[PDB]
Amino acid sequence: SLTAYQASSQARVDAAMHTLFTAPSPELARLYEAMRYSVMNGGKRVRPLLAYAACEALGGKPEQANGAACAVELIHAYSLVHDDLPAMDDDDLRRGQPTTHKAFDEACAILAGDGLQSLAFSALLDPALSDASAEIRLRMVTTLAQAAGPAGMVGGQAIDLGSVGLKLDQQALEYMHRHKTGALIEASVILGALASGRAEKGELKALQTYAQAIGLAFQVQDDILDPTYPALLGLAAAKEYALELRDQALHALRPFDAAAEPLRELARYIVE
Amino acid sequence: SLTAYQASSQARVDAAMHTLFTAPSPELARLYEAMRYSVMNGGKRVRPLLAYAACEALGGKPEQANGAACAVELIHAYSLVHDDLPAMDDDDLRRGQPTTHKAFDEACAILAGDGLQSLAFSALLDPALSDASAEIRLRMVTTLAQAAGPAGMVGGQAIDLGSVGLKLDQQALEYMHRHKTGALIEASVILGALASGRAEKGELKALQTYAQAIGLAFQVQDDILDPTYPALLGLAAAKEYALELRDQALHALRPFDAAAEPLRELARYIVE
Repeated sequence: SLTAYQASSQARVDAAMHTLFTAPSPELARLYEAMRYSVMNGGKRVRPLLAYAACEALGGKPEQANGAACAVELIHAYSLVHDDLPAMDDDDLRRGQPTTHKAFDEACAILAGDGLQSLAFSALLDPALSDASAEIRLRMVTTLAQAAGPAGMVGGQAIDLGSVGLKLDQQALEYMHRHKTGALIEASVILGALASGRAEKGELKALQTYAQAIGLAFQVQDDILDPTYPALLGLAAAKEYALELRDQALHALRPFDAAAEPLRELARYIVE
Repeated sequence: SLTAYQASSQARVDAAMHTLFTAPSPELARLYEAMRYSVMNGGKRVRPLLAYAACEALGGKPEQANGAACAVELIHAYSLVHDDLPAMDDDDLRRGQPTTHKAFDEACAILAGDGLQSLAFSALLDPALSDASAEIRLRMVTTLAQAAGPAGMVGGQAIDLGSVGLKLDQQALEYMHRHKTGALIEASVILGALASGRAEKGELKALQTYAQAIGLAFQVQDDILDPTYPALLGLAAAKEYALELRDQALHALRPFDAAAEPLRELARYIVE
């Protein structure tokens, strides 16, 4: 069961993010309210969960990864605010409640997303949210900018938009997913690992292998619960593929002890 | 005359940014083209000029500030791409050529701006674009995220939007400008100064005083050439105020030697 670990992760990151959303002046209140609305929506905080779990897998205290956890959630939240816009996916609703541009307006939602990306970087380097060494933290910000930007998440979003009118094979679908969601999932694990201050070369490699497998497993399983994997492979083959990806993620964690159990539970959870 | 220094600054940052805009794959080509279109538009590169000039004022070689210069230009360029959108300012044209959402589409422009912000952070920490120490570079990224985000540039943009229907006095107008454009102008100078590796407490304070004065001077003079400063103060008083702000900027640079001449020339240039 992932229930207890999800609850602890959600509570920890929500409490850490609390301070980030108070406006320094009344003039800025609406902007900060719109950012709060975009993050404090009851979200499951899978990306924070991954950062905390990676940090603990390497012997770190989970709060060591607060900066990592806030950063990846803030990037995730900004991406959704922009994804919802009329020019993008055009959603009036998310999670049954109005999207940010509907509750506020389009301009406010564009700016809320832009400010959330900046806040993600601020959170990464905030001394109240962590304490890693300077060369380690350099790896942190570099990793987040690469994962979030035009060669990672934003790139994936652009590939998705560009895939309208095209007929994608498995390789093309996987490439798009690896960028659109895989990059930030991988950054979540790698940032958490780094936050422990204890992350070696071999451990990080195995955690990368784990992270890429769970990144795809999420997407394959999303399609199963709903170009898709069941269409390209067949439902039976897609179901099989989801289990294979989970097994790949688990196999990557074979070198680790019991402290990596939450990461194992997350992999199992995906296909349950 | 600022002519030679503007030319050298524009050339240096344009050459440094060149590499940042090649897509790692054909699937990402359109996104990278849209980002290139948004930056490589013949821009004057005032923010790069300030970073280079601040770096040289403290004895640094200008290319030491390439990371700073690229970062502030990329943040500036992203802000304009988003400002131009139909939900924001709604401009079909910029500089006489089509805006990014008109040359491409709205979704592509939203993503181009989002990717440019991420690229700004990557450029700051790129080893091919500079070489400062880890505690200095930490000051760099922290500064950029604060200046660009919801308590700086994005905040200013939100205040501007929120000032529709309100009647602003001078204090309110100045507050908005200090955020909307002042924060990034100040970050340009401070980042450049830091890039030298030689920046002391007193020097940075004086450079902050300089940067805030030129930030406002630009706005007051923009209004003169066109809520505005001539409306609030009277044309005569506004003209006077522009000269006062220039004089404040110059006075802040009194401790510095001849190496600060480009910063002095920029202050004089504003009101010429």
